[PDB]
Amino acid sequence: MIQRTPKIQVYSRHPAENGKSNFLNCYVSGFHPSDIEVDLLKNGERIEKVEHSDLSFSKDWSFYLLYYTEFTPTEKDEYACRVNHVTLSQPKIVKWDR
Amino acid sequence: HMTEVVRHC
Amino acid sequence: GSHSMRYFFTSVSRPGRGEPRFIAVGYVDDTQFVRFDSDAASQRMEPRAPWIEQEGPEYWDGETRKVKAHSQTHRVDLGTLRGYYNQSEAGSHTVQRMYGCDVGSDWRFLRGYHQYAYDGKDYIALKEDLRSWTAADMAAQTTKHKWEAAHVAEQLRAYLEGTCVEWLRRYLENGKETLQRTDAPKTHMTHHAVSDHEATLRCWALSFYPAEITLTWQRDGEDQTQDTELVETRPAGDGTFQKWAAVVVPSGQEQRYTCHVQHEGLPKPLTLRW
Repeated sequence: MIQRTPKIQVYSRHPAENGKSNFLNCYVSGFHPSDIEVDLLKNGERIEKVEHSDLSFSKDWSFYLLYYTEFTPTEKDEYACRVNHVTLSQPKIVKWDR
Repeated sequence: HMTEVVRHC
Repeated sequence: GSHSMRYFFTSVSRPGRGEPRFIAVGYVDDTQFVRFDSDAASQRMEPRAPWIEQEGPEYWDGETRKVKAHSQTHRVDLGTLRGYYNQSEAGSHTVQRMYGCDVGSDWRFLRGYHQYAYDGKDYIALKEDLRSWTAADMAAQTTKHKWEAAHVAEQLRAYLEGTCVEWLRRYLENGKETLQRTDAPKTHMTHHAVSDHEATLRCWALSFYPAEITLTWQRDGEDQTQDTELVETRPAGDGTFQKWAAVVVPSGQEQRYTCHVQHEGLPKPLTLRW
């Protein structure tokens, strides 16, 4: 049994421009085991419609998944990704930064 | 195209 | 350039929760084209790229037949390995397999691989000569003995040298417009002041394919590695990739610094300054 804690990147599919349609991504990678909990947040609340990639893994044997959702950025809305995994003391929150 | 080999380890 | 096909298989036991989870995905280079999910409703091998849809109903009936046989075998392995390692029936444990072929620019066989993991570390693998096994463990040596007796290596080789590369080529033809394209990175640099003393330069590479790419910092033409930061290459969601590198510089010294970007899609590597 070898465990590894996942890396987290929060970012958008395209260059964010306020009022244009886009996608918000949370990429989690380098974790093991595969079970993980990922949630995208808008001003602290859980987005409902969230898809993710099919589980794959690296030459590491460590796994990666892309969680993503449609969104139109605003001037006032802040986004974040919430991750939880057996390697974590508490769920980690990573804020999006343009 | 996957392989036909699926022997028990 | 060169090309690959790769299959990734994951089986996770869940005690009390009935049957194990099994996930399988197929790739050519950095583009996923098939999937299987034991917890999905289809119970078939599903397409994930447009071009695989050119395949006939015997294809889908074969792939599904085989993927279910991989799951069935990986269901028996979770129980065999629990025995080999004298583990409890109460923990969750993971089996992973990966196999496939590399071809070079002439689309001929270069390399073939077939390797097994248990709980996050190597278990057994087929050596580069594709005729002998490397057991990671005293425990793996039992497995190795069974496969030596059933001539598994020889049938795996025939697959890796033959069937693997034959089908790889066929996908490359059929998805030429997707698989043989190159999308060069779109490059720019950004500037953010940390203090009055220090600034962060960040060199961006967006929307590129394939996923491989190098980003390096130079100061005054010399390779610069200290006080730099480089994220893992990350999927954009539309088949292209992203990456950025950053360096922390002293105020007034920005111009000394250059970002260098190498990519299949940049014949001449790009030099960006601020």
